[PDB]
Amino acid sequence: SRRRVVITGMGMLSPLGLDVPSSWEGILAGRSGIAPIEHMDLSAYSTRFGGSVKGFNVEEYLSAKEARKLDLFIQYGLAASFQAVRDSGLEVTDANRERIGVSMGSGIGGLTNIENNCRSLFEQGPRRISPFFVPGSIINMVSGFLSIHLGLQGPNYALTTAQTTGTHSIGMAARNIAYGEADVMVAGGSEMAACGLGLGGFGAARALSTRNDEPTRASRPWDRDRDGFVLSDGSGALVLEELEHARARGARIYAELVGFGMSGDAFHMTAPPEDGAGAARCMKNALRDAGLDPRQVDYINAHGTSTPAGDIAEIAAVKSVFGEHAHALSMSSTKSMTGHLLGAAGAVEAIFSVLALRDQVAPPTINLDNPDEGCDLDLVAHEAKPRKIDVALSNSFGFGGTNGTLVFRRFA
Amino acid sequence: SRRRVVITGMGMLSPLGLDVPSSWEGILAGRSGIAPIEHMDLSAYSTRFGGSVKGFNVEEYLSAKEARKLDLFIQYGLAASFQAVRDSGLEVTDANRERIGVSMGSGIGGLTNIENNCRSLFEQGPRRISPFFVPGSIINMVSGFLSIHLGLQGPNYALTTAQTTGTHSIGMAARNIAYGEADVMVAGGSEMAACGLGLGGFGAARALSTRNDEPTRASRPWDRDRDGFVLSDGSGALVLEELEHARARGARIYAELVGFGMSGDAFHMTAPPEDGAGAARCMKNALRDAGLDPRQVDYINAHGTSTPAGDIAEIAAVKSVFGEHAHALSMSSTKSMTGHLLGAAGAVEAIFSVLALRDQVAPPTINLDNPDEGCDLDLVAHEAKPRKIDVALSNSFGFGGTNGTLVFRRFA
Ligand SMILES: NC(=O)c1ccc(NC(=O)[C@@H]2CCCO2)cc1
Ligand SMILES: NC(=O)c1ccc(NC(=O)[C@@H]2CCCO2)cc1
Repeated sequence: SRRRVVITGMGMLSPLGLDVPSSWEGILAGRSGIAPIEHMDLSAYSTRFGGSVKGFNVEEYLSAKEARKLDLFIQYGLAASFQAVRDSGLEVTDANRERIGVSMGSGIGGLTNIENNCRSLFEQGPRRISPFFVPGSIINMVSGFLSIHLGLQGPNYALTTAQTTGTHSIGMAARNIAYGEADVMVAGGSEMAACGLGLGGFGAARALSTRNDEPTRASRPWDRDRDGFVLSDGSGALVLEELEHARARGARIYAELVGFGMSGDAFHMTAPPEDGAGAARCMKNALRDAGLDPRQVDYINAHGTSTPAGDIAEIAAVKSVFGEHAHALSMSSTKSMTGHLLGAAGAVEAIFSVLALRDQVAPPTINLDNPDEGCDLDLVAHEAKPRKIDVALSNSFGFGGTNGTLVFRRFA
Repeated sequence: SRRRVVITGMGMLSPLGLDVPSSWEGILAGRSGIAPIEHMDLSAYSTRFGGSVKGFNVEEYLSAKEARKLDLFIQYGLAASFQAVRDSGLEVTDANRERIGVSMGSGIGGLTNIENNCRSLFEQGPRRISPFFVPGSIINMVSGFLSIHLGLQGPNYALTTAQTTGTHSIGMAARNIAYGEADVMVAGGSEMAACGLGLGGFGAARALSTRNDEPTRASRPWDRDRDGFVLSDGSGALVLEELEHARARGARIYAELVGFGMSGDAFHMTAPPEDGAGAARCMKNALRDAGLDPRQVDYINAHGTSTPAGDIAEIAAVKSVFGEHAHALSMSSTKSMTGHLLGAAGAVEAIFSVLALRDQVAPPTINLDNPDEGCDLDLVAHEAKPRKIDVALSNSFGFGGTNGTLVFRRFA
C-alpha cells in the first residue's frame, strides 16, 4: 500500500552556480546566469547567448580518464547526482543496494558529442568515430554510470519527455518508492544542448529570444516584450526516500513529495493550447493525488519559459484550477534568471520549490517590467517575497503536449 | 491491491515484415531479415549489413507533409502504435480519453535526422536547419504525435534505456494501469540507427558482427563462432488494458501481463557480468511480481544478442534462477532472425512472447550450429518447437547494466 516519499538530498549545476546553495543565493538575489556563449563561434546564429555552467570542474567528481568518454550532459548529471547522494548522508551497503535506484533523464542528450562525431564521420570517415560514441552519448548513461560507481542495483532507467523530463523523472521515481519497488531513488535531469545543432535547431523554429545586445534581460516571463526562451545548461538531482526509511536512519528531511500529476494536451507538436486546458488537467490530477484543497497552494514555480503563448497558457491554467485563490498564491518563473534548462528545468525547479518551503520565500520573476494582458496574478516581480509557504507546486510542459506537476509540502 | 493488465492490440515493423502477422510468419519459418544495407555507401565501414524495414509506406499512416517533419524512428513508432490501436478495436471518446496514455521509447532516437542536419550545418551554416529539426528528432514525439493524432490525454511519456527501452516501456505502462493512473496504455519502442553514426559508432566499439560475406549467418546467439550483434530497425507497440475495461467492451485478449522486473547490474557501461547476476535478480523480481514459482515458466524470449559475453551471461542467469527446471523450459533468441532492434528489441520480442502463448510454439534460434561451452539448454536450435506454453518471459539487458523482464501468461 502507498508509502510516503521525502527529499533527503539535492544536487545542482546551473547558470547561477556549481551547487545548490550558490545557485539558490543567486535565485534569491535576482541574479541572471545568462551571458554571450564563449565555447563556440555563434556569429552566423540569430541567438548568441544562453545560460552556461561557468567553471565546471569535472575532476571534482571523475577521473579525466572516465570524463573524456562522456558528453557534458552526462558529466553534469553525475555531478548533480554525486552532490545529492553526499547531501543525503545515505550509506550504500550490500543490505540496501538492491533497494536504491536511479532515474536521471535528458530532453535531447548528447547533442555536442553527436555533432563532434558527425564532424569526424564527414571530414575523416567512420574509423575516426570514438569507440565511446554510443555509451558516451545516450540518455540512460547518467543512470548507468551512477549505478556502476555507487553500486546501485535498484530500478535503473531514464525518461526523455523534452522540457518535462526533470518533473516526470522525479514524479515516477516517487511512484517507484510509493509502491514498494525501491526505498531510495536518485532522480532528476541534465541537459547541455548549447551546440550548433541546439542553438541552430531552436533558432530555425524561431523559439529563442534574439535579445543578443542585452542577454540578462532576454528571459522575461509574462512581460509584454518577451520574444522566446533562453537556452540553458545544467542538472538537478534529488534523493527521494521512503519516509520510515529516512526516519529509521535519522535523515535530514527537506520536504515531503505529496503529489504528482501528468496529462497530455493532445493539441500540437510544439504549441501549448491558449486556454492551458492540459496544464489545468495536470495540476488538478496532482492536487487530488496530494489530497489537497487547491486553496492550500501557497507557491507555484511556473514553467514560465518567456514564450508569448506558453506564459499566457499558464496564467489561464492557474486561474482555471485555483479560481479566486489564484490571486492569493505567489507564482514565479526562476527561468527569468536561469533560462530554460529543458530536460533539467523540472529538476532544478523542484529543488527551488523545496528551498522555497525551507526558507519561506518566493523567488522573483526578474525582468517583469510590464506584465502582459491578463498576467495580473502575484508573479513576484523583480524581488524575492518572504511569505508563508506550506505547499509548493512545480509545473513543466513540453513538446508533444506532455505536462507534469509536482506537489511538495513542509515536513514536521 | 492491484488491477490486472491484458494485451488487446499489437503492431510492428520489423526486418521480417510490415505488420505482426507477416513478421510472425517469418519467425516461425526461421527466415532471416538481415541483408547488406542499400542506398548508403558502406565501403569504409567494417559492417555493411543489418535488418532494414523493407517497403515501409508512411503515407498509409500520415500525409507526406506531416511525415517530412519526423525522423524515421518516429514514423516507425507511429506505424506500430496506429496498428496496435486499430488491432485493439478501442473507441476513444470524451468519456475515456483522459484514461488512455502512451509510452513509446527509443534507445538512440533521431540519429538519421541529426546526421542529415550536420551536413547542412557544416556546409551551409545554421540557416538551412529545418524548423522541425528538434520536435521531429526528440524521442518523446512518438508519444506526442500519437496523443495529438488520436486525442489521447492520459499519461504521456517516453523511456530511453538503450537496448532495454521496449521492455521498460511496456512494464512501466502496465504499472500505470495496475495502480489506476490509466485504463489503457500504448507502449513499446522504435529505432532506426542504420546511419554512419550508428553503424560507425557500434563499429568503433567492435560490438557488431563483421560477417559481411554471409549476413544471414551473422546473428548466431550461443553459437561458438558468433562475433557480435546485428544492427536492426523497426518498432513494436502493444495496447495494454485493465482487465474489466477489456471484458466490458468485448475486447479480444491475447494474453495477460502478470509480472515486470527491473534491476541494475551496477557492473560495466557496456558488458554484463559473466555470471549474469543482474539478469538473475531481474527475472526473480519479475516472477515475485507475478506471484509465480520459477518452475511455472515454459518459454523465455532471451535477449540473446550474439555477443560473446551477453549470450553466456543469460545461460548462467537462467540456470541460477531455474535450477532443475532450466532444461524443461525452452529459451530462444528471435534476434537470430530479426537482429538487434535496440530500444525496439523489447517491444517486438514482447509481441513474439505473446504470439508464442497464442500459438503454443517456441520460435527457433536459427544459426545455432555449434552451441558454445555450457550452452546446453533447450535453445530451440534451427526450427520452431510446438510445445505447451502457459507462462512466457521476455528479457532485455542494455548499456548501463539496465535489465528488464516481462512475464506473460495465457488468459482464459
Ligand atoms: N565521491 C563522491 O561521491 C562525490 C560527492 C560529492 C562531490 N562534490 C560535491 O558535493 C560538491 C563539490 C563542491 C560543493 O559540493 C564530489 C564527489
Ligand atoms: N479536496 C480534498 O480535500 C481531497 C482530499 C482527499 C483526496 N484524495 C486522497 O487523499 C486520495 C489520495 C489519492 C486519491 O485519493 C482528494 C481531495
